[PDB]
Amino acid sequence: FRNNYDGDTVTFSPTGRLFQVEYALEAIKQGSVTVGLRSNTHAVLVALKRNADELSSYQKKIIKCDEHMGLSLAGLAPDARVLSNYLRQQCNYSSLVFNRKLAVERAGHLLCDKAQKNTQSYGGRPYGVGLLIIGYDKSGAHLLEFQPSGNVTELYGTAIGARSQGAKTYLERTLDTFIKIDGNPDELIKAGVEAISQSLRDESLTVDNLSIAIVGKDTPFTIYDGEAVAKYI
Amino acid sequence: GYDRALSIFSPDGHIFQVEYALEAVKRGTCAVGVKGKNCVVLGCERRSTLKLQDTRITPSKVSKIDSHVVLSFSGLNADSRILIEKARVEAQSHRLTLEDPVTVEYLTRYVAGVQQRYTQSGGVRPFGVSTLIAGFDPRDDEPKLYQTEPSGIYSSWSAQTIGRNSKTVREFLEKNYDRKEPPATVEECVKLTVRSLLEVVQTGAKNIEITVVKPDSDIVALSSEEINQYVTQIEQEKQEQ
Amino acid sequence: GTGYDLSNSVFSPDGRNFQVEYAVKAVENGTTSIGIKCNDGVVFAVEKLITSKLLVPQKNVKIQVVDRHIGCVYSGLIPDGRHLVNRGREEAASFKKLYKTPIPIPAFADRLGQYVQAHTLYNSVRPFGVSTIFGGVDKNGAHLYMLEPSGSYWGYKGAATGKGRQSAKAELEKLVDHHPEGLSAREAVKQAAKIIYLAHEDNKEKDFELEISWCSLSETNGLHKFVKGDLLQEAIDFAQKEIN
Amino acid sequence: DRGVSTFSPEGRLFQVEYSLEAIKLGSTAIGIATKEGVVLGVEKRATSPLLESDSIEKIVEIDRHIGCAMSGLTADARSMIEHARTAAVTHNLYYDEDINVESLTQSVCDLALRFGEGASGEERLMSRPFGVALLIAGHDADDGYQLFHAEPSGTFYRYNAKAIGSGSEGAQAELLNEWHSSLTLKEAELLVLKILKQVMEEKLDENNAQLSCITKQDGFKIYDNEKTAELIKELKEKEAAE
Amino acid sequence: GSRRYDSRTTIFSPEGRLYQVEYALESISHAGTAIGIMASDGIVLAAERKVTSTLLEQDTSTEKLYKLNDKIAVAVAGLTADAEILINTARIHAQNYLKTYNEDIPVEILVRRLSDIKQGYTQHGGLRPFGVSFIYAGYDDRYGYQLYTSNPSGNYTGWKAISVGANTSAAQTLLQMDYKDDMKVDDAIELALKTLSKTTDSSALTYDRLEFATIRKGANDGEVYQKIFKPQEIKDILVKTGIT
Amino acid sequence: MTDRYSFSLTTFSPSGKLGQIDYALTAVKQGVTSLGIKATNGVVIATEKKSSSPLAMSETLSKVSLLTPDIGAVYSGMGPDYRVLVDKSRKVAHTSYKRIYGEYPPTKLLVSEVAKIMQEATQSGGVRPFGVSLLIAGHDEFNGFSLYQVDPSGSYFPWKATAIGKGSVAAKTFLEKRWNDELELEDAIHIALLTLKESVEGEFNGDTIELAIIGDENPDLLGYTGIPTDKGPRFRKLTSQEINDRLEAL
Amino acid sequence: AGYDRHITIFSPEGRLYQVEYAFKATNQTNINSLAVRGKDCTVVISQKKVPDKLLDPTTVSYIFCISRTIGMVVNGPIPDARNAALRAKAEAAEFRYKYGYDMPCDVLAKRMANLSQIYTQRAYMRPLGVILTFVSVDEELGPSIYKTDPAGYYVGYKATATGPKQQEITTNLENHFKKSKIDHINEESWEKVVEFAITHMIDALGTEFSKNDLEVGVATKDKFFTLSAENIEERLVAIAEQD
Amino acid sequence: MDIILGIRVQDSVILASSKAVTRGISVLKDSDDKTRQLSPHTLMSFAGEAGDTVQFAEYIQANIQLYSIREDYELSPQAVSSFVRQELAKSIRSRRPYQVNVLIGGYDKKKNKPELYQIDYLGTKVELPYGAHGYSGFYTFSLLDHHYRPDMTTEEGLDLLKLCVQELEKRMPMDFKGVIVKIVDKDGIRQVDDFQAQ
Repeated sequence: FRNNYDGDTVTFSPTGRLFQVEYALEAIKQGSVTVGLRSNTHAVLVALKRNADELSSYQKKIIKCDEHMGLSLAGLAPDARVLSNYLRQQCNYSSLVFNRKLAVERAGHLLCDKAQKNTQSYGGRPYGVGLLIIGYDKSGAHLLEFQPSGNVTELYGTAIGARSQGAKTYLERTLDTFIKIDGNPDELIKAGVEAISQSLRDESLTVDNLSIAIVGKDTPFTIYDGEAVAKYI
Repeated sequence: GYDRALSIFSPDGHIFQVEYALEAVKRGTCAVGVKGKNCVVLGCERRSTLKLQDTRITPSKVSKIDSHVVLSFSGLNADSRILIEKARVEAQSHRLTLEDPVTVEYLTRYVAGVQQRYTQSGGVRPFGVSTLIAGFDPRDDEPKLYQTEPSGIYSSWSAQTIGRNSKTVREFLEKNYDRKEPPATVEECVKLTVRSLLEVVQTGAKNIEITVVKPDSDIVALSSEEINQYVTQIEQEKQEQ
Repeated sequence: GTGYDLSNSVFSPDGRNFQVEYAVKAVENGTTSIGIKCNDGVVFAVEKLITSKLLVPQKNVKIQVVDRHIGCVYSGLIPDGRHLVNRGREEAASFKKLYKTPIPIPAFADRLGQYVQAHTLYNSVRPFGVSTIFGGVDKNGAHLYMLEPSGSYWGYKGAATGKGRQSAKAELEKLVDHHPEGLSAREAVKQAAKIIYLAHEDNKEKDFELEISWCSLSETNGLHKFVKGDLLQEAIDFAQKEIN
Repeated sequence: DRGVSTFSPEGRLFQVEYSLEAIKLGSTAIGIATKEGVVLGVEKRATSPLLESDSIEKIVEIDRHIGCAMSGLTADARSMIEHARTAAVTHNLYYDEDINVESLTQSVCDLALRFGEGASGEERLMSRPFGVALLIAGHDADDGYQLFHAEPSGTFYRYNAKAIGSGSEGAQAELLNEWHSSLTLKEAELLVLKILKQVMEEKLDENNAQLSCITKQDGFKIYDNEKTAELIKELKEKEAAE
Repeated sequence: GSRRYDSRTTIFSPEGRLYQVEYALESISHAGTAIGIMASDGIVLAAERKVTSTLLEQDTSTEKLYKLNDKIAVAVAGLTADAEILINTARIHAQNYLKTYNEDIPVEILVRRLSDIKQGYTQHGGLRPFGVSFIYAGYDDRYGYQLYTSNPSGNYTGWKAISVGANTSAAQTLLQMDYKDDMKVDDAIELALKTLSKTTDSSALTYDRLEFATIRKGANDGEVYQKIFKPQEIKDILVKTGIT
Repeated sequence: MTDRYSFSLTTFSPSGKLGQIDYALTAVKQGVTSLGIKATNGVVIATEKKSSSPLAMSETLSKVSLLTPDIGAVYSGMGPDYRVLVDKSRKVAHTSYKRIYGEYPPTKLLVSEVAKIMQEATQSGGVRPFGVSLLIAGHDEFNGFSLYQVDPSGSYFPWKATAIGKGSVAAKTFLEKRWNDELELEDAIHIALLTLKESVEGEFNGDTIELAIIGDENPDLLGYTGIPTDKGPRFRKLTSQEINDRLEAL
Repeated sequence: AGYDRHITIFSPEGRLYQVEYAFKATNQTNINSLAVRGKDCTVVISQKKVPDKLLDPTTVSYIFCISRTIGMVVNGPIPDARNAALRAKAEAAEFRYKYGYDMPCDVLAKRMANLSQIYTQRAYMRPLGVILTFVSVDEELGPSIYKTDPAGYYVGYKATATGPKQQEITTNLENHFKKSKIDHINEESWEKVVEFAITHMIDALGTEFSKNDLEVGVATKDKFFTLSAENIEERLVAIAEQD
Repeated sequence: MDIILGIRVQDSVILASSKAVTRGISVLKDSDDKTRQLSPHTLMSFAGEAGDTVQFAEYIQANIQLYSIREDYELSPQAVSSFVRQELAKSIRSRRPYQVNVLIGGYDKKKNKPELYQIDYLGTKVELPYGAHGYSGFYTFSLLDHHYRPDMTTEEGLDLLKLCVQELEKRMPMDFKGVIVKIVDKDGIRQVDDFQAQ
């Protein structure tokens, strides 16, 4: 079975599956955990940075795409660089040509389509990374989840990566609570750190290990790392 | 149009097409090069699968890239022509833009680059060739000897050999070549070269050609006699014991 | 022998294109969606499975508009659906640019038809993993269409595809029989909300969200528009009521 | 056969993983960063006594403030070095300043995944991934001394110390215990020399091993044999001291 | 994808040999034998026409000996059609040279160019090599009479006497047995016929099964002359040499 | 999309055979018989019009085609492959010759062009060889009359007379018996009909046989008058009636 | 080796399986069609089958108007049929533009046959699983029927049939012409030729037809058109008042 | 223009080329050698457009040297001049033609005869006893038409040139700063360092 239909992205299995896409999705699951959640005034990204050795650094997982948009990655870093770079350009085009900040919903559609092209053609490969996009546009705070399959969804909160399931159930529970953390960023962040720690097991989020990013009403997308996150551990 | 990835990694981390390219080299006639104190000598063996050739016209094994540098090889003959032509062109281009002929390392680095490139470009197989490049940098008297292989790897040697039975002849050189006192003469250098080839050519006066390269574009190939004379003096060193 | 199903444009010994057939499987494994042709327009409805409470309600819209008078909904691999609509949009823009008049539904159907059929001609591409229901109003009436992964399409009175296509088709057939004179846009919207509810039993495990859109010469002036607020709830209720 | 850019069922790219295997067979390379500079050392590993060891160039300069050491299919590293040198020089032409070490590294890594037989994303004309890993060391005003590990996967990690090549698992363990935030450049030097000596099959001497460093003051420099010979002697003495 | 059907005509075997070249050579070994012999005052080219019939027009036929220049000719062993593609490009290369330098092209330059073309099909392009081996007979004012040979691999060498095609092993042994440096065109003509005569897989060696050509420098003139013998001429030289 | 088949589909096998060409020849073997006979003052080529249904109009299908006013072709094997080959041959006679020298190409050269096209389908990427063998008959001032055979490999050879296809072995044997270098055109037409009869199972008449010749110039088939040097085509397809008249003298 | 069955290259028997399997697809629609020539018209008849009740019967057809004068009926899956129809239209429109006159029925047929031959020789293009029957009243040739298949073959017919029960229809027509001794329906009006067509379709298939079981296309000097359910019903009535 | 002269005597070809390089109002150099050796027995002199001149000379030189190495042979003078003519003939119909005129003097070791080829930027080639490019020809062709002899020795040729240079230094408007003279014969190319007063 499978082995005969997972050679490339241009092949359907007898049941209508695309194994190369599914294998790419597997790279995400193997990726470190990251969480996203938003209220009505802000959107926050909390990500667990993974390190190779105790002599190495903890690879960044948050990329700023514009003053009002940014994302967190889980999986192949290079593929995140490519996708976020495409996003940086689309945000850029919107400003330069239309003097308009790109709507998060549109950014999601653009990403979906860019990934879809690498799943119907020969020679290419699906992207092997998941992305969580947060942003504040003309319709408030937003959070999107991007999957290499090309599927992008808008949520109040979510998480991807290894053991992401923990943090996700927590948010699905804490929903009515954080969705109302309006006008108070520190609370939204704390609510995020709490959701993320619901996926810990190995260790505990340290200073050079935790990474947070926020954007909102009067807050340009900014990333906090190290000492800057100390007050949240 | 054709761009199939022919040279790719295998589970153990090998690139079989480059590896098999080396096997084509092992199969080629042997070539050796030893550097004296004031020269570099290049020796090659001559197959005998078919003998009735016209030596005058049949393409020789040692090729001049420029007036001060030569290149010999072991492997596919057809492939070697491609590398030699590109080397000759690069040599002229270099003189044209730098107003100075190429150094032996530069020319080696170029040939090697071409070889490497053919190991990771679509639609092409690696060169089944390994080369020995020797000569003297412009206005320099210090001898130069380099070796390149299919992978694109290159380095300089006091003396080296490539091709069939190069294992045997390298052993000879490793226990017959002293970096402390390199063949201080064109003569004793050519002798050490012939001796090394005899370890595998198995009596072949017409099966061993040699070329001597001295500073300032002084390059000459020995004739059958001149060589045959060295063989003679060599077989006596043995019998006189 | 075998292996006729490993490459896209290959004919099997019985004259079939197995990869297209496997594409269909991906479609039948998708959410259910339908289309209903009324006396002066068409209605589109689709099931939206609520994976979790985290999904912001009403935000992940599935029905897509082409030009200003055409609606498109599909079941299967969503990204493939978007891809096909993007093509339809370029295709419609091109037709309007040269002929001035917005593209007629039949003409539009073939543009999608040919493009989809094209993806069954080479092994360098994969067939589309979606069946698409689309249509709208034009110079001479309303038109409803359904396009399969093979590039096959026909005009329909009613149409359904996805997990609960059988339930839907059953319901649609009843409507067709009990209304030879023709349903109205207002009626079709409710009837559509009902069928989506009924057809949701083949997935009754997960909760869902209803989405309707329509294009009626009288109700929307021939422009494709989404059903929202009061008209939406009124249809939701009409379903919830007949689901018991 | 199977595409050169195919995913395994575990979500990995075959060619990249196999690429890493070739890097394991390479000569050892070690880098150590200190608030006094970064040291880069490599195992020459000549394959015959007739090979002139000093013609083995496994540590190269990218720019005055950036050095590089390689391990694996070294021939594959030439275009990477060329790309890096050009990126560093180009940056200086466009901005009248030095390229940041991270930026230079990121640029080199952008080449990494540019392989395939027609991958829908641009024009990735390169039949296979590189079969060599690189240790990029340098200094810049904003982040001081730095050491990066660039792999054929396109990902690059920053390390206080790192080892790549055949003796890496072993050498990395050593570096774990030996490294501390206050090492001096001298300590780092002996430390590199020491660990290389442990993993090398051959007895380490100034001819089959080579050191180099990059300091804000004098930039990237490759230690000549005589200078390293003394560092080796000094190591043997400190070791025999206890 | 396509990769599935790619034979990969340009790869090495584990032993470092080129499959297609080796197989093309195997193909050549079943081709009519062609012989080339160089003398002090000329060169002889002789070839055996593989397969013939009563109805075959021999007067208008030529399947093995082609004129490339007024000073160069070739004997073919392999696929005629493939040979014609190469022969034509060889003819063009010779004219380009003449137009550039206003001198006829030196024999080796032309042979090397053709060999290089062949070498290419060996290293890139993914196409099958040409199933052809050539024996070049030519003359230039730098080396005089010359005899070369090139095969599918793109490799070429010079000879005093050589054979290509079927039974070259037997042919070579016979040639290496009676050839002598101070031979003369007429001696060579006879040696060539005798050799073919003993290697033929046919009953007897008749004229209708042969092609003959000589490149001499007619004493009464001072220039070089190529002569592709005509049917009758072969029949004659056949009786004279004692083969009747 | 985009033809990504840039490699050969015909390659050498360990034995040295070129499979696809061999198979193409096998297709030619199953094809309807066709032959050509050269006389002293003309050439005749013929074949059977194997109608695939009595409802089909065998006249709307010509197996014998004019390439130039003095050259004709017939075949055995895959009819569609032949049809496109004829189109390409007619055009190459113009692009590679008439538009350059202002005169139609001599038989051997046009044959050479066709052969080239066929050889390429043997080596170019993404294609299969043509599944046909052609018999080309023609006349030109400096070469007189000629007959050539072109095979799937691209190889071609001149013939005094020959047959290809289904019962070629038997037909060739029969031709070797009746052929001589003194045959007049009518004699060859006659021998051609006799040979073709042995290969035809059912009806044998001017409506089931297709036959053409290359002979004298037909000023009546020129289309105009006033230019002495223009005497008309030498290629002429015999009419059903002309065939029957000769069958009664069979 | 076993791939000589996936792409269009020869099999050891000199066969092209992909072309054979393409022929198989032409019957996938289980529909039969036939064409006959009148004195000055050409009629094509094809069964019309609409199983699904949710379908709009008016959009189910296998007859196409290629140009003002050429009509084409297709036997095979609708997508490939529409692919073929669009191409034929573009080809017919281009011919008129470049050469100044309407593309003849036989020329369009040759052209589509040539295009088909190519899919038969180039590996990246698959054959289309359809058989195309072209009809018209050519200004030079008169009533015309030319059919092309996945092999690139094509020829003109006095009459022809296509589909699963092609043979029965064929022999029926064959017998009629053996009898009449002429190569066409000696009728002056196309209505009667259409009646002859349907009549023999019934005899050969042993089936009765309602106005919605058929589909008719007619070709006359300067025009090709298809009949409506009602135009057909009128035809069915006429034949009924004879039996 | 610059002065480019050539004369073929009995066993050699002599080339004389002005030494001045002037731009606008200034003589920038007075020791310019307007020549390039193409092979041990073939010399080429050139005059024309400011930058095209040397770029062309060096491009031709590069090609001849490449041929020499590849073939381990020296092309005949006639062969080299035909190669040069074709290059110029291609150039004249290109986007930006090489605006360079040349004289090719070579000693054909196979024929044992000196040869002088004059070729303008259009690719117009002619073989002559003596030739010149520019305005020079206007005073030297008739001078040589009078004093030239086939069997002259190299020494007689030099005296003949001296007569030419003196005429040019008398009637030409520009100060070309003397000439550099080179001899091409069976032994190669040598430069007569003493012409500033021969």
